[PDB]
Amino acid sequence: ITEGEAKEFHKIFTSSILVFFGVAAFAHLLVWIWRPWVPGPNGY
Amino acid sequence: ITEGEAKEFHKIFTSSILVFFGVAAFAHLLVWIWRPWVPGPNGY
Amino acid sequence: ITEGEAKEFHKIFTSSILVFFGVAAFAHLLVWIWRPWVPGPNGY
Amino acid sequence: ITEGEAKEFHKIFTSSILVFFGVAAFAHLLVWIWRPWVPGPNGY
Amino acid sequence: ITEGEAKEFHKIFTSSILVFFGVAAFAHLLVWIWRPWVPGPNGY
Amino acid sequence: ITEGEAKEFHKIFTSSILVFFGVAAFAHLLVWIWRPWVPGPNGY
Amino acid sequence: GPIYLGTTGVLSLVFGFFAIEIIGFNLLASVNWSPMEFGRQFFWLGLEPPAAEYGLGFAPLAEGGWWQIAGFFLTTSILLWWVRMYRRARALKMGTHTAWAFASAIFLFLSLGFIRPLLMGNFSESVPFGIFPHLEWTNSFSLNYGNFFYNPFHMLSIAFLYGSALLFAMHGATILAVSRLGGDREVEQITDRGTAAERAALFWRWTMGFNATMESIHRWAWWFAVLCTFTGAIGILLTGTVVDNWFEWGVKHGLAPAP
Amino acid sequence: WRIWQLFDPRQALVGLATFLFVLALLIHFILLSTERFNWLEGAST
Amino acid sequence: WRIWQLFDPRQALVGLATFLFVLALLIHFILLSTERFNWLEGAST
Amino acid sequence: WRIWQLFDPRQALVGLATFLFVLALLIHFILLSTERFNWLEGAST
Amino acid sequence: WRIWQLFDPRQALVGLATFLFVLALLIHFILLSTERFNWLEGAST
Amino acid sequence: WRIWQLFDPRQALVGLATFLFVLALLIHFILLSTERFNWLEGAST
Amino acid sequence: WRIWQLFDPRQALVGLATFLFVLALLIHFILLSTERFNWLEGAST
Amino acid sequence: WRIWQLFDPRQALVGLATFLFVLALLIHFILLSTERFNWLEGAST
Amino acid sequence: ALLSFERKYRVRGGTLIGGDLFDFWVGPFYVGFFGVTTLLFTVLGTALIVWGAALGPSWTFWQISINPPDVSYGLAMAPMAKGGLWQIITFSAIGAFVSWALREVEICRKLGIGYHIPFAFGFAILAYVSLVVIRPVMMGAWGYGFPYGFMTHLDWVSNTGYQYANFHYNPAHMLGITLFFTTCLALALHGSLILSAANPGKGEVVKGPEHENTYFQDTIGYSVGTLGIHRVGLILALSAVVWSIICMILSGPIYTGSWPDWWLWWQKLPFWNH
Amino acid sequence: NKGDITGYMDVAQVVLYAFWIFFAGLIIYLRREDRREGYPLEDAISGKINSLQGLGSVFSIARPKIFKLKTGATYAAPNFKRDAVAIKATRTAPTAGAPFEPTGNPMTDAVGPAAYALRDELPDLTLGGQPAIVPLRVAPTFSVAAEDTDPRGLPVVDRKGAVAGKVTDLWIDRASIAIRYLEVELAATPGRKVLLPFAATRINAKTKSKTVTVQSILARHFANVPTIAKTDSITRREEDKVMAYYSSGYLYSDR
Ligand code: 07D
Ligand code: 07D
Ligand code: 07D
Ligand SMILES: CC[C@H]1c2cc3[nH]c4c(c3C)C(=O)[C@H](C(=O)OC)c4c3nc(cc4[nH]c(cc(n2)[C@@H]1C)c(C(C)=O)c4C)[C@@H](C)[C@@H]3CCC(=O)OC/C=C(\C)CCC[C@H](C)CCC[C@H](C)CCCC(C)C
Ligand SMILES: CC[C@H]1c2cc3[nH]c4c(c3C)C(=O)[C@H](C(=O)OC)c4c3nc(cc4[nH]c(cc(n2)[C@@H]1C)c(C(C)=O)c4C)[C@@H](C)[C@@H]3CCC(=O)OC/C=C(\C)CCC[C@H](C)CCC[C@H](C)CCCC(C)C
Ligand SMILES: COC1=C(OC)C(=O)C(C/C=C(\C)CC/C=C(\C)CC/C=C(\C)CC/C=C(\C)CC/C=C(\C)CC/C=C(\C)CC/C=C(\C)CC/C=C(\C)CC/C=C(\C)CCC=C(C)C)=C(C)C1=O
Ligand SMILES: COC1=C(OC)C(=O)C(C/C=C(\C)CC/C=C(\C)CC/C=C(\C)CC/C=C(\C)CC/C=C(\C)CC/C=C(\C)CC/C=C(\C)CC/C=C(\C)CC/C=C(\C)CCC=C(C)C)=C(C)C1=O
Ligand SMILES: COC(C)(C)C/C=C/C(C)=C/C=C/C(C)=C/C=C/C(C)=C/C=C/C=C(C)/C=C/C=C(C)/C=C/C=C(C)/C=C/CC(C)(C)OC
Ligand SMILES: COC(C)(C)C/C=C/C(C)=C/C=C/C(C)=C/C=C/C(C)=C/C=C/C=C(C)/C=C/C=C(C)/C=C/C=C(C)/C=C/CC(C)(C)OC
Ligand SMILES: COC(C)(C)C/C=C/C(C)=C/C=C/C(C)=C/C=C/C(C)=C/C=C/C=C(C)/C=C/C=C(C)/C=C/C=C(C)/C=C/CC(C)(C)OC
Ligand SMILES: COC(C)(C)C/C=C/C(C)=C/C=C/C(C)=C/C=C/C(C)=C/C=C\C=C(C)\C=C\C=C(C)\C=C\C=C(C)\C=C\CC(C)(C)OC
Ligand SMILES: [Fe+3]
Repeated sequence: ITEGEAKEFHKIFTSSILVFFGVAAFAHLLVWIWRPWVPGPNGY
Repeated sequence: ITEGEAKEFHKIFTSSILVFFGVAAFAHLLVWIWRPWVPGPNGY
Repeated sequence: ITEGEAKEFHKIFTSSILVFFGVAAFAHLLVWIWRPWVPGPNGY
Repeated sequence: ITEGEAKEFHKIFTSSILVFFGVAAFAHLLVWIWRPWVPGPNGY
Repeated sequence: ITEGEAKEFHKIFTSSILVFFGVAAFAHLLVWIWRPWVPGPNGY
Repeated sequence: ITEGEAKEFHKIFTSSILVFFGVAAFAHLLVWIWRPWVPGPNGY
Repeated sequence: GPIYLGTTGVLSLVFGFFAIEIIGFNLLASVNWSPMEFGRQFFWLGLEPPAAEYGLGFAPLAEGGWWQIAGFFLTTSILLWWVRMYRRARALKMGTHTAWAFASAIFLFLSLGFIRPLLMGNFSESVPFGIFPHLEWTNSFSLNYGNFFYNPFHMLSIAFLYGSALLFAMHGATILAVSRLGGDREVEQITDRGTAAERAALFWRWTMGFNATMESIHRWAWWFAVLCTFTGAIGILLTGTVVDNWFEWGVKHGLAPAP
Repeated sequence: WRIWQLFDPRQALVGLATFLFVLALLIHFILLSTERFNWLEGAST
Repeated sequence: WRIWQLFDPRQALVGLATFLFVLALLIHFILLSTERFNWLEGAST
Repeated sequence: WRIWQLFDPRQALVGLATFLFVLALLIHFILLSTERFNWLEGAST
Repeated sequence: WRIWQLFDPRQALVGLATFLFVLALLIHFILLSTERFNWLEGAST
Repeated sequence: WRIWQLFDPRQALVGLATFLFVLALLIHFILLSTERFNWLEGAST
Repeated sequence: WRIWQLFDPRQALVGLATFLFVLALLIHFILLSTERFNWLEGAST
Repeated sequence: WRIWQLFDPRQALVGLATFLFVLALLIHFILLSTERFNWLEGAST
Repeated sequence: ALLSFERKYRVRGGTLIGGDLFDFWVGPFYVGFFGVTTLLFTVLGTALIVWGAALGPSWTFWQISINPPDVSYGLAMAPMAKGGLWQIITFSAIGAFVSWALREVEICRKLGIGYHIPFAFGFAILAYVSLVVIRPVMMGAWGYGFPYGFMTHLDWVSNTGYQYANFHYNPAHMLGITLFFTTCLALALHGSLILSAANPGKGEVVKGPEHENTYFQDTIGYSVGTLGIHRVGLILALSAVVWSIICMILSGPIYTGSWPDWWLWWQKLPFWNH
Repeated sequence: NKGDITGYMDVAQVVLYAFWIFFAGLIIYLRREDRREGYPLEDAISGKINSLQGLGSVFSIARPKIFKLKTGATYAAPNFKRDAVAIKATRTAPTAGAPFEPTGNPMTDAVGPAAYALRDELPDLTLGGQPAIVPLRVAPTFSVAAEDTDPRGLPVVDRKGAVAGKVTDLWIDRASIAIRYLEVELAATPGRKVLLPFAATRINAKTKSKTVTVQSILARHFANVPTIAKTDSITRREEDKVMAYYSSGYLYSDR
């Protein structure tokens, strides 16, 4: 409702969403190492 | 909603739309290289 | 409903419907090259 | 409400039913060239 | 409802029922050349 | 409702009922000439 | 909101909660505790009643004992809820018409679940706890005992169900039509007849020859709703116990030509 | 003549026209039912 | 004019339009039902 | 032009659009049903 | 070229976009229903 | 820029986001239904 | 940053948490259903 | 640190506890469903 | 004969058509032009039903049956001895129902009340028409309408519901059943509450809206109101009829397969398809 | 021979006939309850008690039941209190079934849709004994929901666009929470206020004033709306009179 507090909310929201996306990317990299999810023309 | 508010919504809204369309186009290009979705004369 | 703002609608509405119809015509042309939907005497 | 405004409506009403009927007639002509819908003595 | 507007009604109403009956008669006549709809002694 | 309007209504009513019955009688005569609808002792 | 439970409400809630927990646990165990399979087959899951060889005694837990326990707990909960709605009406110094209309539904529920199995000697043909299982029980009951369409009390129950729908569509429409004349204040109209009640009665008189009052239309509605389930319960009790084939009964009594 | 004073012209004509239209439609459908007078699917006599 | 001085088209125009359209639709559907006059199928004579 | 005072010039347009669209949909579905004029399947003459 | 005095702009734009979206969805499903124009399954010409 | 003058920007954002998410979910489910584009249980081309 | 003045950060956060949990549950259930990516019941790769 | 001014600490804790309990119960049910991780039945490896 | 309060309401006007000719009462019945038409169609249809009974094999009321024309006839009008009588009775009944609804409209106009009652009767008329006109027309033959018999229409219901393996699995039919049961439950509750307020027991004072709301709040947790209950009941009955019409339109015109087999999509959902 | 009572009779048929007997008795009882208002039937012309009835007239009309009210008064049903035979209308034909034609102004004469029942001259009372329907001034506790638009201050318009006045107050119901009447200050003869039923008034949505449209009567009929004795309470008879006058607009507005 107030500009300064909303701005600092965006700051902490970015600081949290970047961590969330990094964790998700690391998890997806591990899952891709385990079993990739894009089949080739001959399949899996 | 004021005129300046509408204009601000507009510029940053189209700014966010351009990025969304670029991401969608990149994803669709990747899917096309994976497996095209337009069958040929005889089929796939 | 003011006449001037109504005219401004008419103008932008016409521009947008023209863009929509141009995009639809482009898509229909692409589909026509892909597979025409008008059969001949012997069919497809 | 007013008779003058009703007349002003009727003007572009007839001018637009004219273009609607013209598009319909042109489409019907194209469909007739494609496949006529009036069978002969022996059928189609 | 005035009697003069009733005169105007009567006028264009009869002028339009004339056109309606004329086009209906023309359509029926054309359908008659195409395929007559009254069977003879031996049917069709 | 007035006497003159009632006389005009009766005049047009008798004319219209006579023309309606004449058209119906002519249609019935034509249908009888085409195919009569009174069966014979052994059928049609 | 301001729901008054009391001692009877606490009892009824505890009993019904135990029954619901037993039924849900049995349903979840039937799919080997799989949430995915539970969601997949939720409609098809059911808790079947015991077989005929066990009679009215306690069947093993895996072979209908859980069904018997859950059914008894549910019956006790429903009877205690009837007692609750009787006592609430008595406490508010009001009539027990709601309790005595719920009594008809309870009678039908007991006839389907307990009274008819008591007459027949076993719980084999009782209603299982499950959506599609109880739909299939309905279908198989009708198919086994001739054709339920030919049960005269099933006829009457259907007639009174259609009559309940017809009577509510008449009454709600009439009250909305006279809502601009204060017709929604029904008890006030009963105590002091107003133009809304007068016009409703006159409309129905001019329409179909006879009319009701603002209280007697509710008497009609109450009796139609009660008689639906009452006649249905009578038909359920008479099905199989005295009539094995409703189609053959109808053929005997002229409802159908003899095959 | 005064029968049009005892009978409203509009109310009488609307009812008469509706009755005549319904009767004509019924007769035409009855004719379509038969085989001799079915002018659409014309059968041999 | 005297006819329309009483048969004013407050709703008679809508009534006539609804009557004519429904009659035309019914006749067209009947023609489609028949074999001789089914222009979409075009059975031989 | 007085019919636009007779009838609401908004309800008239709405009803006409809804009637024309439904008629067009009905005719298109009928054509899809017919074998000769089914452009999607495209049967031979 | 002054329709927007008659119809509310907001209701018109929230009623013309929904119509177009529903029509597009219907046409896409119809194309999916045909062997020739089904781009997901894929068949011969 | 006047689209936001007619429509609440908050409501426009919410509706657009919900519609996009539902459309994406529908297209993903359709792809999963199709054999060719089922990336989870992939089948050979 | 502007988002949080129009959208309440008490309702946006709750909606985001619920939507993300629902999406994660849905994707995990899909993976459990599929055969290749079912980690609890390990099949051949 | 400012979360307990924004969200109500009385409702947030109850919601979090309910969510955690539901998630734990769901995961334990899934494990009981699986053959390998059914600790009560104990299938051989 | 009149009630104690009917003379001041028996006034001229309110007719949709016919003017003063039919603005009169015969006993308690208001006649009206649409009432004259209702009597016309009722007498015609009843006489033709009795004629079909005479043509039939039995005079038993249960076994009297007027059957629709064979499916081989299609939508063509049939001979009177082979379903044409059924078609005539069907259209006479439609005319009678429409004239009854318009007579109710005239009575509403005369009394200055709303048209909710003819509007609700319109849904019953629509259900009947969908069963005898709309569904057979979209199915391609008049033979799919139910025969006009006490038992033969029940046999038609059974056969039609078993043509789709099990009609219990029709999704709109489940909703119709739910709303039909809820309408009866709500009618029982509403009649019970009104009678319990008007008759609070011997030696007790009549209760009011306060007590009516408090009773159901205390018992079940919430109430609806004095007019909300009537609106809910009307909407429930009309929604039950509408969903019954929808299920009948789906069963055969649109969906021709097995309704139990229609439910495989739930078990084929991606998050459970194992 | 499972359910056989005799050679042809059986238990199901016996129970069915028992239900038929019970249902006939129930229909008799329900008609008895139906005849608690407006009966016995009077002759259409003379008004004397006379009707075509059979041997069931002994059982047709039940003994009067007594409704005990919280105010100490009692209401009997049937009360046998008939309306006056003479009314301000004359039949168009001497037949019994002929309709009535109003002699003068039907809206003021209270015949047909304008007719009202002679209810008690007492306002509806809540559980606490206070009058149920009072203006918002007398009930400060009640308030209109913030999600809804307050009708106060909104112009009152008719179906032809003529403005009848402005809303100055709302009459609420304390027993069943709802808005019953709108107090409208007439444009003509300033200072005169008339009651306006809420159920007969629809809000015109987006008109930039949300004009409370009254389709019942026209603007010129507002001056003849029946008055109320008290400024903070309305009796049942006055309530009926107002609703009946407003309900007659659809039939006698253009006359
Ligand atoms: C092949 C299938 C078939 C068939 C072809 C056919 C035909 C038709 N029939 Mg029938 N029917 C068939 C079979 C069949 N038929 C039913 C009954 C009826 C009814 C139900 C009335 C009701 O209100 O039930 C509804 C009332 C009940 C069942 C009792 C109320 C229950 C209460 C108070 C318990 C309270 C509940 C809780 C506290 C929650 C507990 C929680 C948990 C368990 C988890 C009725 C009126 C009715 C309608 C139709 C029509 C309209 C048709 C058409 C158009 O085809 N049929 C019988 C009965 O006696 O009904 C009273 C009965 O038992 C039975 C059977 C086996
Ligand atoms: C299997 C691969 C596959 C597949 C066959 C397919 C088809 C097409 N996707 Mg894609 N897509 C696939 C996968 C997939 N997709 C996306 C989505 C989206 C969005 C993004 C939103 C947006 O605003 O896009 C922006 C929208 C634009 C760019 C609208 C411009 C449209 C134009 C110029 C006309 C289109 C028609 C043709 C060009 C015809 C030519 C055809 C032939 C020659 C044979 C969206 C509308 C959209 C468009 C389309 C288009 C134009 C095509 C064509 C014609 O190829 N796709 C979904 C999404 O994000 O929804 C919010 C999503 O989740 C998801 C998934 C899973
Ligand atoms: C295999 C057998 C089977 C089966 C297992 C099963 C199960 C159940 N089903 Mg089902 N059903 C089966 C068959 C089947 N099912 C029905 C219908 C329904 C409905 C519609 C009710 C309605 O709205 O009637 C609406 C009623 C109408 C048609 C109103 C029309 C009446 C009018 C205009 C007025 C007429 C007036 C006069 C003539 C004048 C009288 C004069 C004087 C008294 C003087 C519905 C809700 C319903 C009830 C149940 C239940 C509760 C069950 C139970 C207990 O399991 N079923 C369908 C229908 O009619 O839809 C419109 C239909 O045709 C059809 C089929 C084929
Ligand atoms: C006249 C016949 C119609 C009818 C009437 C009817 N039904 C009725 C009534 C009436 C008049 C009621 O007064 C009564 C009612 O209250 O209605 C609102 C009712 C009722 N009929 C109902 C439903 C119903 N009615 C139906 C139909 C019908 N009943 C007929 C159409 C149908 C069907 C099949 O068509 C159903 C399913 C119920 C809503 C209600 C009776 C409620 C009841 O008996 O509830 C029993 C209690 C429980 C199951 C307890 C549940 C507890 C929960 C688990 C909550 C948790 C509690 C707590 C946490 C427990 C303690 C835990 C600790 C011990 C650890
Ligand atoms: C839509 C919601 C519910 C509803 C509402 C409803 N019905 C209504 C009304 C309303 C609001 C009336 O105002 C009106 C009325 O006045 O009722 C007393 C009516 C009415 N609905 C009725 C019955 C009825 N309603 C039913 C259902 C319903 N109507 C719905 C459940 C049902 C069924 C099957 O469930 C029936 C049987 C009547 C009591 C009445 C209709 C009065 C009427 O139509 O009068 C004119 C006609 C005659 C006097 C006789 C006509 C005879 C025909 C020439 C022959 C018809 C033959 C028929 C096709 C088959 C007969 C054999 C059957 C066994 C198959
Ligand atoms: C606010 O609370 C409300 C109440 O109120 C306070 C109520 O009450 C009610 C209403 C509810 C009840 C009263 C409870 C009972 C209701 C039910 C259980 C619903 C079920 C209803 C029935 C089973 C009854 C059905 C009976 C019907 C449909 C009436 C049948 C009527 C006719 C067939 C004839 C109709 C009359 C006409 C058209 C004219 C009159 C006809 C005659 C008198 C006979 C013929 C007359 C002549 C020969 C002379 C005139 C002839 C003419 C003009 C020529 C015609 C030519 C021919 C020969 C054809 C409700 C809902 C309400 O919520
Ligand atoms: C003069 O006027 C009068 C009033 O006014 C003054 C009145 O007031 C009423 C009273 C009428 C009503 C209050 C409503 C009437 C309308 C209907 C009957 C149709 C609507 C149907 C319902 C909402 C069912 C209501 C029945 C209840 C609440 C019975 C209460 C029973 C218990 C508390 C016992 C335990 C409860 C059990 C076992 C289930 C009870 C049924 C439900 C609560 C609904 C079913 C719910 C599920 C089983 C799953 C769904 C879960 C939900 C809803 C929570 C999650 C959220 C979701 C959306 C899924 C009348 C009659 C009246 O004449
Ligand atoms: C008032 O403003 C202030 C002053 C406060 C400024 C603040 C501004 C802020 C904070 C603004 C926020 C902006 C943001 C975050 C904007 C985001 C915009 C986005 C992401 C917009 C995206 C739009 C997407 C559109 C319009 C896409 C439409 C796609 C359509 C209609 C596709 C239809 C496809 C069909 C029907 C295909 C069907 C095919 C199948 C086969 C599925 O059909 C069966
Ligand atoms: C006031 O007036 C002014 C001044 C404005 C002037 C205006 C004047 C006007 C408007 C004049 C208009 C006059 C018109 C239009 C007159 C029209 C008259 C018509 C067309 C009259 C038609 C009469 C037909 C009658 C009465 C037919 C009766 C036939 C009957 C009852 C036959 C019944 C048959 C049966 C029952 C048998 C059927 C057999 C089958 C096979 C169908 O049975 C199963
Ligand atoms: C008056 O008193 C004052 C205020 C002075 C002081 C009071 C202080 C108090 C009362 C302090 C109390 C503090 C407490 C008890 C704090 C509790 C903290 C806890 C336990 C926090 C835990 C948080 C856990 C989180 C946020 C977990 C998130 C996990 C998620 C979203 C995981 C989702 C997993 C998914 C969707 C996947 C599941 C896999 C399957 C297979 C199930 O998917 C289908
Ligand atoms: C938190 O936990 C949750 C709530 C998640 C657990 C989940 C519970 C769920 C999902 C519960 C509900 C499941 C379903 C699908 C229920 C559906 C039930 C239906 C539709 C039932 C329908 C009909 C059943 C009837 C009519 C059965 C009646 C049975 C009776 C009356 C049985 C009475 C038995 C007696 C009196 C037994 C006597 C023998 C004794 C025990 C006395 O001696 C042997
Ligand atoms: Fe009363």
